[PDB]
Amino acid sequence: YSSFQVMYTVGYSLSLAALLLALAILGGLSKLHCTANAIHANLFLSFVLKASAVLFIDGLLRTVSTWLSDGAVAACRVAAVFMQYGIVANYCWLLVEGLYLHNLLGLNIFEMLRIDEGLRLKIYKDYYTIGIGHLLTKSPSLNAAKSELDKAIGRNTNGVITKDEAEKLFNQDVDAAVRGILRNAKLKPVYDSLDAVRRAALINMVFQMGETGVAGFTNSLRMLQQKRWDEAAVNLAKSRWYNQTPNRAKRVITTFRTGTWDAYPERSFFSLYLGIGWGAPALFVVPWAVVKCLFENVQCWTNMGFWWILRFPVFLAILINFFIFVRIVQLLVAKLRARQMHHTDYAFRLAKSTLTLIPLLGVHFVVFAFVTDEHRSAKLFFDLALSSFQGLLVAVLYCFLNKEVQSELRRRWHRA
Ligand SMILES: COc1ccc2cc(-c3cc(-c4cc(Cl)cc(Cl)c4)nn3[C@@H](C)c3ccc(C(=O)NCCC(=O)O)cc3)ccc2c1
Ligand SMILES: CCCCCCCC/C=C\CCCCCCCC(=O)O
Ligand SMILES: CCCCCCCC/C=C\CCCCCCCC(=O)O
Ligand SMILES: CCCCCCCC/C=C\CCCCCCCC(=O)O
Repeated sequence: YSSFQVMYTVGYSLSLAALLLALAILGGLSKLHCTANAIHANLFLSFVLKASAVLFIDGLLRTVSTWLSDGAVAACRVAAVFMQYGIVANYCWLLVEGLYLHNLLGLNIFEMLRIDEGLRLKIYKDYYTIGIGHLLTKSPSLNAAKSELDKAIGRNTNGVITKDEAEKLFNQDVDAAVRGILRNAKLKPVYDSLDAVRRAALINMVFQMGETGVAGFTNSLRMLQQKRWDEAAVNLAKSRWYNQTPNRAKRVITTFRTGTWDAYPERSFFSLYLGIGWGAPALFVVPWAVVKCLFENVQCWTNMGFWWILRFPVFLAILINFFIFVRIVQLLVAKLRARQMHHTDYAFRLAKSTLTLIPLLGVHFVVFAFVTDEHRSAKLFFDLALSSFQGLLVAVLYCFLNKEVQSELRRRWHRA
């Protein structure tokens, strides 16, 4: 146990140093402020909580529990709760990581317009409109709109259509928008000198206000053509288009400003991530801390530390992760086959870390769960020794090896 104690001490302390360093890096570099890095930071924090609790409990008990004093039992129990909380939070944030990557892979111009326009199988005022944001006519007459709809679909729809017909209209409208940009003299050079995400951001506006409607922001076009994203964002915020549809304009403007899909899907969607990563563990850990304090309030509530009963929420988090994992793979090979992306892409590089971490941590937890119930000490010491380094592994995979992080570090180094 002496060697085992030394090994997990080195593992958790090294993990803690690396995690605090990674947190200082993500927090201190403003250009790295994306949703993915906020998720990584919260994951880092959960491991920081775990490692801090482990090192503290270890200092209090192994540097016994039958005769602990009033302050000792208190600090020890608080540390035990924080340890359990950190352990469940690890897997819940790995789950959030899988969710974010999965949603990121599904994002494109199609999904973006699909979020900003929705899908209405019946005609509605936006001007009469149906399907996914498809204009019918600006004429007040309802029959005049229904006529254009029935003519466009080639049948008596009576103002009601199917989803297949709607998306069929959708693909055409996207094609027409892109051709409208390419034919335009004042829009094409701007579109050519743009990354795929911002190109989609321009196509959004063309899909909403037509070709000439976006052509009318030439003073705002030259700015993003000059890569002055900030002032372009401000001037776009000043525009009448912002006053008419602020909620959509914010997402598009931030898509121009950040060059990321972070605006999508929706604002405060991150609160769900917070609820899963921090709240969900609280839902299971708090009541069981209550049961511990009420009925098993002995020693330090000290399975090698982790509470037995808490397996199952983690199991749940792992189970869901499995289905996410599979889906992600299916998207990846799809995007690679269609050449919609390649290995230098951010989604792929994120997948390199997340798709290793999910099976690694999941299989490790399942193995731990089976071994702890065998009533085996060798397998426990080995797996826990290696598991102590997991915070270091996460910090390395999500931060230190990250291309944007290293690029920013090289840039700040080169500026000097
Ligand atoms: C697309 O699907 C997937 C899924 C899993 C994948 C897993 C690996 C892989 C190969 C190896 C390995 C290990 C040894 Cl000892 C020797 C040799 Cl020769 C190779 N490690 N790993 C993992 C451990 C890994 C390595 C780097 C990064 C990274 O660089 N992240 C940061 C990227 C960034 O942000 O720029 C993240 C994981 C590679 C592609 C993958 C692709
Ligand atoms: C018990 C301690 C652990 C619980 C602490 C939880 C408190 C919230 C912590 C971090 C909040 C992170 C919010 C960051 C928003 C960034 C959004 C973005 O960049 O897209
Ligand atoms: C300081 C870097 C910036 C990031 C801030 C993250 C918030 C820090 C949260 C907890 C810090 C505790 C780490 C030290 C624990 C030591 C445990 C021990 O000495 O036994
Ligand atoms: C007792 C509760 C058990 C819960 C089990 C959960 C099983 C399903 C969990 C996650 C499923 C997510 C699959 C994502 C498919 C998205 C489709 C797409 O990518 O377009």
